[PDB]
Amino acid sequence: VLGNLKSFSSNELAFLSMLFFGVGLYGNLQFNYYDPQWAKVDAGGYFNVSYIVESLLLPISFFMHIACYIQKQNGK
Amino acid sequence: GNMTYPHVQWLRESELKHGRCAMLAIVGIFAQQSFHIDGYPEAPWYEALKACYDNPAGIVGFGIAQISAFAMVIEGAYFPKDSWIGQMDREPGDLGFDPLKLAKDAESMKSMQLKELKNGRLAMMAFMSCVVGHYVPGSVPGV
Amino acid sequence: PFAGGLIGGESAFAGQDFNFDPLGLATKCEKFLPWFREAELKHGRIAMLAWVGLVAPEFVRIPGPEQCYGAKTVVEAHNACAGDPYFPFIIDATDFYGKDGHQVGPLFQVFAFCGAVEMLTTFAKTANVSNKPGLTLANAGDYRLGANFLPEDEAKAKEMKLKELKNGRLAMLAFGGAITQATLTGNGFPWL
Amino acid sequence: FEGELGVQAPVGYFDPLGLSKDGDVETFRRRRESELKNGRVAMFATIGYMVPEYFKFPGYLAPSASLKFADVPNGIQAITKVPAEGWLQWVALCGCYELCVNQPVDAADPGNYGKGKLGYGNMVLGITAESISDPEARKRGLNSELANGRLAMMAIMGLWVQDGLFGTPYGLY
Ligand SMILES: CC(=O)O[C@H]1CC(C)(C)C(=C=C/C(C)=C/C=C/C(C)=C/C=C/C=C(C)/C=C/C=C(C)/C=C/[C@@]23O[C@]2(C)C[C@@H](O)CC3(C)C)[C@](C)(O)C1
Ligand code: KC2
Ligand SMILES: CC1=C(C#C/C(C)=C/C=C/C(C)=C/C=C/C=C(C)/C=C/C=C(C)/C=C/[C@@]23O[C@]2(C)C[C@@H](O)CC3(C)C)C(C)(C)C[C@H](O)C1
Ligand SMILES: CC1=C(C#C/C(C)=C/C=C/C(C)=C/C=C/C=C(C)/C=C/C=C(C)/C=C/[C@@]23O[C@]2(C)C[C@@H](O)CC3(C)C)C(C)(C)C[C@H](O)C1
Ligand SMILES: CC1=C(C#C/C(C)=C/C=C/C(C)=C/C=C/C=C(C)/C=C/C=C(C)/C=C/[C@@]23O[C@]2(C)C[C@@H](O)CC3(C)C)C(C)(C)C[C@H](O)C1
Repeated sequence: VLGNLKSFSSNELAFLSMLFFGVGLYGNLQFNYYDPQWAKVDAGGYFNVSYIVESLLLPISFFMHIACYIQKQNGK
Repeated sequence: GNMTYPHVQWLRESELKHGRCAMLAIVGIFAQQSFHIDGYPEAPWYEALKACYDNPAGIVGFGIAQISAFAMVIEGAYFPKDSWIGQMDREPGDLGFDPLKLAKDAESMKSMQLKELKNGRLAMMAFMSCVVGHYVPGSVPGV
Repeated sequence: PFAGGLIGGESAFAGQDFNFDPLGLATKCEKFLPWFREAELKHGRIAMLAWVGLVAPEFVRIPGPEQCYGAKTVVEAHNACAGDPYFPFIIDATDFYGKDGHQVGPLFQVFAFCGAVEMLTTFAKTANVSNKPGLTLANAGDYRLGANFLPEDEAKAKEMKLKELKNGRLAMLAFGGAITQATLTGNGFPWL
Repeated sequence: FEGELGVQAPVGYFDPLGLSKDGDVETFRRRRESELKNGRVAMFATIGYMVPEYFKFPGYLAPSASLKFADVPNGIQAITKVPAEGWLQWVALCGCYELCVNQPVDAADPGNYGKGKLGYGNMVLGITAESISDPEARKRGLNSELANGRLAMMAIMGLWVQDGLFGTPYGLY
């Protein structure tokens, strides 16, 4: 059910999910509230490319946890 | 035919969680009124978390990150699996957190469980009284 | 075996297999091993070319348009030759001959030819319906270009493939170091 | 657990509080694993206290904030100066090396993850370490590991106390 991640161990899946969750949450909060980019972009500057790529990791982190649970529940 | 309403196992698990959280929360309200920690924003007990959320800078952001991470890790590690159906392997609220091994015997365990439940209910009522008294000034005399 | 019996995982010392897969990527994604080998060899080839391309311009420069061929160093050579288009890989339509200075340069020509070659060789070998075995472990990185030169003996062919792989890896690392050092110090060949 | 590793000439079993009197093998195994991890981290912390005093890395610790490695001072004072992002990423690396690439090969002996002598199996990616064949060599090396871990555990506490007493980690000198 995990497709290409079926060979990943539960431990490394857990670590990846946790790391992605942390990085994505940091990026989302920084982009939205604590380091807003709308004013800079309106002024004319470019976004902080780090925040956009980082923020995608949160849903990836979610699905990586469901994969970690599935792998752990399967004895891997 | 769908288990919409939780088992008494889940109810007891939630009751113990609330009792422990409120037992911490009441003393936290009093000790936040009394003492304070440098580096954290000054605010009443009913706005401290919002202030910390709004002004993460210095150490408050790292501290609240630590607290949230610890809470989430504990909740994930000790999720009451199947307690909603009553088919939970462990006893409700038995996280195994007994560093000092104060209570080990069955009789002592039962007496301490009753004492913990009573104090947790009292703390829950006290915390609800605090919140309701603050948000409706005349509802509670003390607040 | 290890990594589907692909070559290149053998240590210099006889009897010990280096088998360098710290992350276990071969086992994690075995179905992509031919693609990994193709990518490794392609990176090695581009890098072996690119290191000599970092060295030679210092010794000699062809007298093309001075907008790029007058570049001070290899670090600025890419920016000079890529031009200043309104979008990275967009040709200027109103000003085709680059009178306004917003036209892609010779790097666009070489990029287009590289894309044609890629679509006609790698994608052709991998995705074509009329090539069903397609890209496999045995033929990964093999486009039959010059295969008539390699020694007939299978052991010598394996040794030559290993030499190609090792030189390509060394060139990858060397080009990375050379370009980074060039950016940092902006000096000649010794720091490229 | 007297015959286990960790008893030498200066003191014997040395369990005044008798925390191991109950003779619980699982509890002793957890205690020894935690002892080894604490000692290793303490040795790392002692070296990390010692080196910044003389040599500081070049470059920017946090280029966004223009924070250079020379700007931040070594010691407990570095907790506030080093960004919370840096601390979280250090935690992330440690979690990677605790969950993924450090796995207990044998539950009977704790603190051993098959990294070989002086934990050299993690020196560089892509190598596998081997345990010392000689039983005497294994015992001596493990005893030295434990003793140095204890010494570093005490020394790091001493250096924290010195950093508290004087703003700089070595104010007295
Ligand atoms: C049998 C049973 O089951 O019970 C137990 C068994 C067992 C195994 C023991 C358990 C455990 C674990 C325990 C008890 C672990 C305890 C750990 C402690 C007490 C750590 C203290 C750290 C203090 C620090 C860093 C102080 C640092 C102080 C600093 C940096 C001070 C610094 C300055 O003061 C200095 C030096 C001068 C001042 O002027 C300035 C400042 C900065 C304040 C169990 C399992 O849980 C239960
Ligand atoms: C994190 C950093 C770290 C530090 C700072 C550190 C320092 C010292 C010192 C310093 C005074 C000594 C003398 C010492 C000695 C030995 N270390 Mg050690 N070590 C670290 C890490 C690891 C890991 C991960 C492992 C390990 C091991 C061994 C073995 C066993 C070899 C064998 O099995 O033959 C011996 C003899 C392996 C093991 O089994 O330990 C029970 C093992 O997995 N170490 N180690
Ligand atoms: C609302 C209000 C009022 C009120 C009120 C009332 C009735 C308040 C009641 C409060 C109450 C009943 C508060 C209990 C706290 C318990 C705590 C903190 C326990 C922590 C315990 C902890 C953190 C740990 C315990 C451990 O045992 C564990 C779990 C395992 C062992 O191995 C180790 C140790 C020993 C550490 C006024 C004043 C009457 C009027 C005014 O209007 C305002
Ligand atoms: C495997 C192995 C080992 C190893 C290893 C390690 C540490 C390997 C590290 C490898 C590493 C770190 C490799 C970096 C490459 C960087 C590259 C290619 C950068 C290119 C950058 C380029 C081409 C940039 C170009 C430009 O920016 C320029 C210059 C100017 C701009 O106007 C234009 C553009 C943008 C085009 C051990 C540890 C020794 C163990 C064992 O023994 C063997
Ligand atoms: C031949 C062959 C092999 C090989 C090999 C070999 C020889 C591999 C060699 C690898 C090698 C040599 C890897 C270097 C990495 C260097 C790094 C990461 C440097 C970072 C440097 C950084 C991040 C610097 C940053 C700074 O400059 C910044 C940006 C600002 C300045 O103020 C100063 C500082 C420092 C702060 C195998 C694999 C063994 C077998 C295979 O079959 C084929």
